[PDB]
Amino acid sequence: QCVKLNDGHFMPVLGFGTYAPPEVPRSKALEVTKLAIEAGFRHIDSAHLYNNEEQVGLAIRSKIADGSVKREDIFYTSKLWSTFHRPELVRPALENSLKKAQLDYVDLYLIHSPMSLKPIFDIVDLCTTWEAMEKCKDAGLAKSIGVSNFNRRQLEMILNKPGLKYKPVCNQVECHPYFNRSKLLDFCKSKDIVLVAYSALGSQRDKRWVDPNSPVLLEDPVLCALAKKHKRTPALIALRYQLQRGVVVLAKSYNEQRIRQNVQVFEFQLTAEDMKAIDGLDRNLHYFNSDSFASHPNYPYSDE
Ligand SMILES: NC(=O)c1ccc[n+]([C@@H]2O[C@H](COP(=O)([O-])OP(=O)(O)OC[C@H]3O[C@@H](n4cnc5c(N)ncnc54)[C@H](OP(=O)(O)O)[C@@H]3O)[C@@H](O)[C@H]2O)c1
Ligand SMILES: COc1ccc2cc([C@H](C)C(=O)O)ccc2c1
Repeated sequence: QCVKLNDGHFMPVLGFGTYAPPEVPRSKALEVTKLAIEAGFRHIDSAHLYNNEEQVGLAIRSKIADGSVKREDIFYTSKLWSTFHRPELVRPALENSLKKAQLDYVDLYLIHSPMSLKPIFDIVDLCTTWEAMEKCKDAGLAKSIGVSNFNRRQLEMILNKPGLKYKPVCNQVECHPYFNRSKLLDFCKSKDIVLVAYSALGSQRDKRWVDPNSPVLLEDPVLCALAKKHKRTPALIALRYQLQRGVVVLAKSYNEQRIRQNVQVFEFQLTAEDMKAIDGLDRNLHYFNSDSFASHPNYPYSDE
């Protein structure tokens, strides 16, 4: 199923995460995205940063051409990188992403991060950035627009902005049972903004940002015990948890069996006591925990 965004477009509640580290050959993105779509994923999440938009766009285009899906059946997201926050760079950045994927529009374009970087931090009025995002929606380059990695104060800046034309439709943020973002989620619901969860499975645990001493979400004993009870897997439990919270949930896998397993999130339900047990895991643990972000004046996790 899908969720009605606050601008009237619709978003599939489960999305495919397409990020892979640079040691994974770029042709895997084409292959796995084709698998995702065959498996039943209709929401595909990419970004300028992932250096995979040609491959992902080709995968979407390949599945339109062969007859499996229609463009308007696919919800494709891309993201504005933090070196392009200056308002005059926004539209050309988006048009670059589209030429790379060879598509006419993105369903969703997001400000990837509030932590501006020089075109080595930058200072930019993100309200100016949002104005340019708005014009990309008027132009039809993006059906919807939203933000990513914003905390409550940052989201409030946009929402309170003088003569705002469009609210962000979503805020895509790290969100999983160790960092469930309850309060931020409550804020979003009260504003008709969708929370989209990334690293819903614990992240890829990339050395560049994630301490390998951190606990592995999918080895959690409460997730394991729910997986045993439901006869599913800890991944499916963590994904189903989010849908029942009203959170749209991304799942990255580059494995043919796991990609298919993840669509089974629609085949079962957790009870109220399951949801409470999982809610009890929250431990203010964000996996991305890096000097590269932490020392930024607009670091989202300062207000915690
Ligand atoms: N906006 C942002 O700044 C931001 C930040 C991070 C991520 N994202 C987006 O969100 C996407 C997903 O999050 P992520 O990349 O952090 O990874 P994730 O969805 O948390 O997944 C982490 C690991 O779980 C494994 N997995 C998938 N299904 C599984 C299953 N059924 N059982 C066991 N393991 C399973 C995958 O490994 P295998 O490939 O070996 O299956 C994956 O590497 C990203 O790809 C990207 O699209 C955005
Ligand atoms: C909290 O500010 C962040 C945190 C994590 C991030 C992760 C990523 C990766 C490359 C991603 O998958 O998008 C990018 C930007 C991010 C900004």
